[PDB]
Amino acid sequence: NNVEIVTAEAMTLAQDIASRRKSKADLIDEGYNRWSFQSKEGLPDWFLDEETTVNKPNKPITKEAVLALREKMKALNARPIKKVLEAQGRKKMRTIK
Amino acid sequence: EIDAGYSSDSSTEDVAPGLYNLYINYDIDGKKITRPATPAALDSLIASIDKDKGWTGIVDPMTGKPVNLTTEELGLLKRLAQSEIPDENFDP
Amino acid sequence: ALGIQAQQLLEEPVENLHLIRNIFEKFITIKKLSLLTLLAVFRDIIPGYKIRPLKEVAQRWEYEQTLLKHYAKFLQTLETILKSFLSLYQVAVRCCTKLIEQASHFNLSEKLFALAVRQISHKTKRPGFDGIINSLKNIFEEDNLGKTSLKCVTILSRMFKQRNYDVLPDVYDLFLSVNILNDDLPYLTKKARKNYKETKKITQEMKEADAVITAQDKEKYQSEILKIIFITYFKTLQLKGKLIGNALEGVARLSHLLNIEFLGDLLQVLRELQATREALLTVSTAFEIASAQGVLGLFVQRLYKIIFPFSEMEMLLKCFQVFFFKSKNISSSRLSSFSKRLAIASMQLPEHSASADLALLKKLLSRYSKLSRLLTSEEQIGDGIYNYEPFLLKNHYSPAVSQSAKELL
Amino acid sequence: QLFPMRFHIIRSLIYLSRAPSLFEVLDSSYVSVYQDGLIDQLLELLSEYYVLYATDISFPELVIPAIVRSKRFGLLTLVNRLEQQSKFMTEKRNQQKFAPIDSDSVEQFA
Repeated sequence: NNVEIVTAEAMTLAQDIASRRKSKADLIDEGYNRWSFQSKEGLPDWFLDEETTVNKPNKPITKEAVLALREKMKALNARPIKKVLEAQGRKKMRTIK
Repeated sequence: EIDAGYSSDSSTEDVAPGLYNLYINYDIDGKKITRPATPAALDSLIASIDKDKGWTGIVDPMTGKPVNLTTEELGLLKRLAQSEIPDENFDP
Repeated sequence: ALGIQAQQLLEEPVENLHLIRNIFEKFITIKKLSLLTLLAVFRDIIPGYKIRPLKEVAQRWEYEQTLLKHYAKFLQTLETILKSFLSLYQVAVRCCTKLIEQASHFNLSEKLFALAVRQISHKTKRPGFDGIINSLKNIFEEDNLGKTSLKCVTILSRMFKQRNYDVLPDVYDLFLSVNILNDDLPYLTKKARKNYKETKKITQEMKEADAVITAQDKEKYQSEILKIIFITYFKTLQLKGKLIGNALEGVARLSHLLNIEFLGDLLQVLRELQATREALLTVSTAFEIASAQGVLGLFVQRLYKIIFPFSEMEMLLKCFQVFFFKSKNISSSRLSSFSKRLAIASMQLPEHSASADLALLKKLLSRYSKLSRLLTSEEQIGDGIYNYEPFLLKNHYSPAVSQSAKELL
Repeated sequence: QLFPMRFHIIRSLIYLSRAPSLFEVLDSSYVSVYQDGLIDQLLELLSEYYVLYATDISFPELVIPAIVRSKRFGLLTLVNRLEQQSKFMTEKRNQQKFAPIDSDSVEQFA
């Protein structure tokens, strides 16, 4: 069992736990809300699919998590020598023309 | 009286790490804390090229090393991010 | 009997499932022949596309399930034969190599790849290793999508972790074989024509989307393959084992495809470190990285200082040629100082190597001629005259040394 | 155990001629009563090789790699003698300012 943090909402949360800005005990207490008690254990797919699309609490989002996600999504070959030189070159020569 | 103490869960506490300059400058009583040596370039490349599970990318002010959430912390984040009860054994 | 059953299976594979069962029941020479017949029958009857797990469709699905069960039984028997381990083992290895070459896209290919990796993971050179390596290289070269290559890379990474990055040097060479990183008419009814036109339009749209999807999938697979290879190479470098040369060669080959920041950080890792040979390899890797088109004093100092402990020749000659090939980076009175140590160290080693080293400066466009005599100040640690060799080089065991010295003079 | 055989072969080669092997033997864990005798034999062979090549104009240049190796590694006396020989060779080379065409002066100095 594992988990892959790919949603920025989770990253804002993960940053808060690690950076100790928001206390862990307070986070646990803040997790007992109207939405956590709407359990999803065993519900049919035709119900869950609309519930996630509609009844999804929109948590706040921080720019720091956005940057961190971009860092995670940055592939090893995202910007190699060619994609940083000729891709810059084609834009430059296009602007010249 | 009330002893003017601090509870273990008070919202105000020392050390406020931020998004990963090194704040290895001083400590209480105005003494310079020794700066931990920078990690080996091979190890730093390994961490940068392979993000650890729950890689927050946040560095504490005392040391330049990053802080990564442990298995239980990843478990709590999973429960919180998926909107379920953050206590495994608590009958709702 | 086996040949007749194989001929019957070839003619009508749909209704010859019992023939396969009879062949399995009939399965040292007889066992080898049965295994060869089973492999040939499986290769001839295996579909060229991946079978999706669950009379026009139902019967075909049932036939596919029966064929999959027969293949699984054959794979289980092959695994037992491989684990039992000589001629039978070699035949099984050849059959496994043929299955990998042919049925790479088919089901249970991960199990076949895992069995091949386990056989190759042995410290000793087991029979069929060359065939397995050749099959893997052919698969890596042919896999444009790279999904099979990514699966093989993950299998190799697991084997390396199990072996603590201690395997044969040829195992690491499989990474360099990844091609991704190395990149009149019949009459038709009136209604039929409308269907044909719609099918053609759908095919064109599907082909265009597939090309875009292939480009994205190839890029994602290449990044994942690079991540696995770099992590394995970094772990091997951390272990500082005997595979450092293979790791350095793989790093140099795949350094161009990495990010700019990673390329810059790799220099620090290289500079952070058979010690002379390792230092020479690190210097060569640094020179290769700097030699990348479109673009190191510590590495230069290390290369200059490593000459004395050395006193490998081809690598040194290639490094000197690359340094000479550098545009205006040499021959500014510094090359002569660097070549002075090389001339001094040239009193030993084979005469052919010494002649090649002398010819490297002889063919140089620089007009300096004092490199073979007193020269300018020797900075960069020094250990020499700051402010002769050919005279002593003439008196040598090899008679051609004197002739070479006279020709140079 | 076979070091004395190598020393005898080195001495025979030196006589026939009239360094890397001697340095390796000297730097060996055995050298770096039998060990002392082998070290003395190696020092004598090194001195004989240095004396044979002392006539060459490039004697300080050739002995420079050996001097650096010896400095990094009786041994003190041999190093001092080698340094003195290199200094004398350098002084002779500095005095011999003749061009390479006039090799007679170098031969006369040799």
